[PDB]
Amino acid sequence: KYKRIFLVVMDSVGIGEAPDAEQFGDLGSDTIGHIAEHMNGLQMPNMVKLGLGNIREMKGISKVEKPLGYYTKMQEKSTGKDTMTGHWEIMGLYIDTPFQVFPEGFPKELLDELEEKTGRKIIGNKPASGTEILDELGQEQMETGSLIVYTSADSVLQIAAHEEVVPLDELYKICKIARELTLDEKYMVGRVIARPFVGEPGNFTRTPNRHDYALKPFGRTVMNELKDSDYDVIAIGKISDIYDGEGVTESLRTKSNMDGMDKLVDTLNMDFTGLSFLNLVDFDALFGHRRDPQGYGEALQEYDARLPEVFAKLKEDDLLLITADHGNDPIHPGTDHTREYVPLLAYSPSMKEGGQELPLRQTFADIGATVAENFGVKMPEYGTSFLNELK
Ligand SMILES: [Mn+2]
Ligand SMILES: [Mn+2]
Repeated sequence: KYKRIFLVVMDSVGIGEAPDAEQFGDLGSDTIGHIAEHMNGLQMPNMVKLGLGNIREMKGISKVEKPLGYYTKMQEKSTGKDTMTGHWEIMGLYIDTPFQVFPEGFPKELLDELEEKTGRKIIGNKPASGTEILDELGQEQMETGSLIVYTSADSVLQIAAHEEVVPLDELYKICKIARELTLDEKYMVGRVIARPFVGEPGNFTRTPNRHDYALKPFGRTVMNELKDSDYDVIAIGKISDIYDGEGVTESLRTKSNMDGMDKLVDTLNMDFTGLSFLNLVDFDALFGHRRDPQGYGEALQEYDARLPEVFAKLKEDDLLLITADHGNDPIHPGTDHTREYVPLLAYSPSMKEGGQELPLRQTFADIGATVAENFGVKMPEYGTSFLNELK
């Protein structure tokens, strides 16, 4: 049916609280809706043309009589609302065990065991930017040989040490220890990150010697199946990292949302057969977690303005899928993601009559099931394809 599928995850761009939002303390959450209200009307005319307002009408986002493609929202079935859970579900899995975040730092039980296994004390133990934590604790780390352990708003455990105090190979081994300790549901972290730095007090800089220790998806994904069947799987942005490279044939790293759209355009220009899969992370990383609705709105408007060029490049046998992985409502309390429905837009220029409303997707895995059916690869255990509906 389709030679190429272009899948775009607008990271954290949720479309209103899910039925189980209360389980997470996420009642009232509405990412796009609250941004629209803050912007006094979001300017997203191209998403509107695709049918975004037909899913839900929000300030500045109204329904259209003839949407370019098909539209609906998706409900998350997996236990957690983190990025890995969302993406793993999108590609055909079901994840019972959520990844955890640590707004007050890591539990004493974990750090005590890390201290025992490394013969070093742990300092910091809080959310912080790389720069902030080095300014505060970099000197102490140097003087003592303690390990700086910190986190972000996401499911990460970061370990900073001066390269002349803890040599790279030693820091990597420490991170591997930390990775094994954090394969535990009491404190399951998405990735352990080595954060080596150099310099002197008041002038510390992190080195390009960072290493990541991620968990692989809890199952063979639709990406695995595509790769194993000799299809192209082109990962753009954080996609390769999120899946620990599983099922990825080529990875295109990006530096911003606009760079991600440039790479999407690059893949439109490529002759491939299979999947081009983009994550636009700025929404989540720069605006959602920082609870910055203005910046979030601006980012959404910048993204929307790039879309007509994508529309112009799509072929008759190309499918464009636009969705999200969870919410991250920039006016919600705290710094965590929000449990929300995610929008789904499915567009191909071969839809000569435009689109219609699809039935609500009961799991994100419906995307994976649709991709798998299209390319004739092994169907995921979870998910219901909407491929036949796109006609
Ligand atoms: Mn995410
Ligand atoms: Mn996040």
